[PDB]
Amino acid sequence: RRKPLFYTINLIIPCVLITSLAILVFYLPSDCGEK
Repeated sequence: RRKPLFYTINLIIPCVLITSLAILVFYLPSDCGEK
């Protein structure tokens, strides 16, 4: 492991961004309790 806060940059940024966008669309954390 490298220095604290974020280890090896094995495409972690794009992975996190894609995951975030997916969950955002997939889960849809909208301020409404219809789901």
